[PDB]
Amino acid sequence: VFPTRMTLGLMKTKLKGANQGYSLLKRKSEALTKRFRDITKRIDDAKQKMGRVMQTAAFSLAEVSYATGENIGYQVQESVSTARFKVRARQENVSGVYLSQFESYIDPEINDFRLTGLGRGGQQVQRAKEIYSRAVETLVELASLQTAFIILDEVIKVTNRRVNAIEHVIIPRTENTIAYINSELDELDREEFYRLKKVQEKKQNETAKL
Amino acid sequence: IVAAVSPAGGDFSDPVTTATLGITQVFWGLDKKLAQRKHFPSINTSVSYSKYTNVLNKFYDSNYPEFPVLRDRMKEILSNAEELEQVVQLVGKSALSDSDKITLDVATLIKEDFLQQNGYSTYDAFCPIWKTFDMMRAFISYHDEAQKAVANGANWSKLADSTGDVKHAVSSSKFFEPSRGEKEVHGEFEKLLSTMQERFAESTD
Amino acid sequence: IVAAVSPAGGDFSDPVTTATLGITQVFWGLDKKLAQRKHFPSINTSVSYSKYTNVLNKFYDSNYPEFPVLRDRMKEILSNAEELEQVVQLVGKSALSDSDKITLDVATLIKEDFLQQNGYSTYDAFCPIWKTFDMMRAFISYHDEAQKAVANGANWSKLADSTGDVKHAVSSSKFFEPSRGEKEVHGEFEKLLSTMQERFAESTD
Amino acid sequence: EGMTRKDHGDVSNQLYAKYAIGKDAAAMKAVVGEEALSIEDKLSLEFLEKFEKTFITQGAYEDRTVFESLDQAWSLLRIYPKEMLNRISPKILDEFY
Amino acid sequence: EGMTRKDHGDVSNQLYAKYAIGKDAAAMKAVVGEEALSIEDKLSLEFLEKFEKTFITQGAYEDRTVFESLDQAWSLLRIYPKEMLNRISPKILDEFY
Amino acid sequence: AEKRTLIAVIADEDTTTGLLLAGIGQITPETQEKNFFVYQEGKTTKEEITDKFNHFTEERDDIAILLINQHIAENIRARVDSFTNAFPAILEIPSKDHPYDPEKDSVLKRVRKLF
Repeated sequence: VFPTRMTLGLMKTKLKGANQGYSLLKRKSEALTKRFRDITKRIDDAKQKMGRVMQTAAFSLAEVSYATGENIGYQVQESVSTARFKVRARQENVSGVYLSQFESYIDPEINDFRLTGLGRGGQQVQRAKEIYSRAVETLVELASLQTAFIILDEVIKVTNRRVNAIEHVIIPRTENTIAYINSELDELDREEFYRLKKVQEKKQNETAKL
Repeated sequence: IVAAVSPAGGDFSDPVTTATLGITQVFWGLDKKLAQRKHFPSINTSVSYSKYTNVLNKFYDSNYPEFPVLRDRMKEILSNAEELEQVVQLVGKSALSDSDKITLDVATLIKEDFLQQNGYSTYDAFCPIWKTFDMMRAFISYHDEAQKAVANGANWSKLADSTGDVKHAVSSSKFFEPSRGEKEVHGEFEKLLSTMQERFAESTD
Repeated sequence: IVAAVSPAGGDFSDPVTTATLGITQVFWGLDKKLAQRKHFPSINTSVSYSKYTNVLNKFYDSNYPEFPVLRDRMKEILSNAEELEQVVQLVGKSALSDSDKITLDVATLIKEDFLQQNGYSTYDAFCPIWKTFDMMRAFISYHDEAQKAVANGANWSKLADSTGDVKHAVSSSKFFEPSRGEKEVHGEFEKLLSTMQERFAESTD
Repeated sequence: EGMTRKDHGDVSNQLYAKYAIGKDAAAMKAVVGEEALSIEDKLSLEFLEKFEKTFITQGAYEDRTVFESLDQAWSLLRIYPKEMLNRISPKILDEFY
Repeated sequence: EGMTRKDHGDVSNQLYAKYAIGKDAAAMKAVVGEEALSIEDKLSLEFLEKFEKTFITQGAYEDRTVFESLDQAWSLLRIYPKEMLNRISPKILDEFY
Repeated sequence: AEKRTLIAVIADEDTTTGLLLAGIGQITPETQEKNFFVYQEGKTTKEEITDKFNHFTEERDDIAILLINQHIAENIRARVDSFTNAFPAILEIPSKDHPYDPEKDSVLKRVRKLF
């Protein structure tokens, strides 16, 4: 059992809505694929540049620590009880989805700690933290895009699945049901007119005879 | 002549409704799905048409007419709200622009204050032509002020919070009746333009 | 009187099926997709109903049978299996949980064991309500133990592999003759409750 | 008067609009998933299942008055906030919710 | 010949392609957003509203000819760059740019 | 939405000493534990890096960006490969005293498949 009358008008709006949503999901999947490709290249370029920039500051800090003549990392690790450079979470709508972004904020609460008091030997420890403090901003700003790239790569699979499923499951049920409903409604509508015309022709033929 | 029609031939596109809709000159929409949300009569802007608007615009515009400019923007805002509502549920929303959200928010208030009505009261079912033209002109001026303020740089929540009591007074000004003044126009509609200009100027900055 | 109906052109909107289904009080379902799997006639709750199932389950469930609880939970799981299969086919299996997969496997096992009538070694024999009550109680106890075992931490492949010979022994139970040690309870279905309790206890720790 | 309240059709219109919003939210959320549904669509979807499994579920010989049905409809109608409903007046809605 | 120009089909093809690209960019602009749209989709979206409100819009007693519609199509197509139109000749495109 | 401002660092004593000198993380008093893991070549256990990475990734929801070296993440690549959530985000970088390789990126492997 199924409804025969008033079904094509209800199925036509769902067929047109699925026909527009398939093209909209295809365009959004194409733009998300292009942004995923550009973020895929920029993540590798920023990963290599952040890798070399981190390796240069690590080599300079290791050369300053080896040139000092003491374990500055032990007193520097115990002397650290607060951070200076932080990040703020915010939602950025790019390509029709919410992406993760990081905004660097500089607060004057975490200054240089009094942990270098060897006279002339504290200058290399001050210059190493002065170079690493400016060196960490390129690594944080270059590493901030991974949360948006992981979100776009996560959304690209759902858009690619919905773009195929919405185009695959949409048209055939409403097309076959609308064609069968119109095909049954055509003969069901013509049968009453044919029976009425045959009844009128039989009534006129019976009335004409004696 | 106001005659109601209903299909009985087994379809919405029968020859009785097609001949009655083709022979008629005025269009008044009515949906059963839109009437279930307490919005009877839910008229359709795409199927609505009027041929005597040009002839009636000479005398009605000769007296005090402003219905055409807010009516075309109201029909375009209703069509854009229907297209955004169908595209949002069809494609799936993961973000929303302030221009389409302002038109959908103005279309929801226009559909609530205009589409929402009853046939047993006079406070929320009776409104004059000057009060309805002033309310539609205030809603079209608020939609044009929100669209002009959104183009200069602003958020949707900052625009709605910048409006504030203007949309609540314009939406809450449909339950009263004419009992003040010496004419159909009231003083509450004229004072809403000065607060709407300051709210539109403060909502932009 | 049990009379089956068929369409005149392939559609069920004919007056014979509509008049016979409307005038009758009990309906028997039939799935075209389930008939391709050698499970014809396969229907649980989506294409069939019975007005006398309450009085029949109350009269036959008085002394010997306990069919109403497992029939109600099996009808609810069979009704949820269509929404779980439609949600798994439309959206996918990532949004679904382990309870929908366990209910989908229990609906496929109960549908394959109950809707299936053609064997692979010989024709199926007679089976009373007491013989099907042990299979429905074993499927309800396996679905309840599988759903309750996943709450305390357990893998779906470890429980589905922990079932093992219960599904193969439950499939070959209809091929054997009845009265193999008892008329209301069988000795083959008693080991599935202890094996499901041992697999549920071993799957938890 | 004296056998029913005046706010019967006001809760019935919001219940029918919430049921149509729950059916449209279930039909729109069935195809794509949990992306096209809003905050009111999930409350109308849960209110359609709770109202369909609470008010529709009843006995064959049980009876109840109009005040018990209006109190059960008012208790089952408290699943959506007052800032997302427009099929009732604020005076009758503020007194009974 | 003698009443209509030869570039009416070439300007109508680029106007129809710009109208279809503006119709697709108008619906794709709401789903994509104001910060995720293409560069040509914004000019095609503005050319769809300008061509719709400049070429399609006309008075009830406003007469027009083929030269006025061809000049209006060239004036509406002048917002697009020379590298975005390839359905016209370079002499007629550079002469009536 | 802002729900974290902590920065995690997983590297050697030189990179953690320079990053702690410039400032990327600290020790919060609400948890009573540090926000960085000092690693040593052939001195620290492999289970401590997976326990600190699992405790920083799953036992804490206040970290915004957690850095991890490819050399220290190579021994804990099985546990690090199971995490795909961006709260906190994981960024694979080259460790000091070793060469950079793009195959050691866990996000690049899943991001490369189905691009």
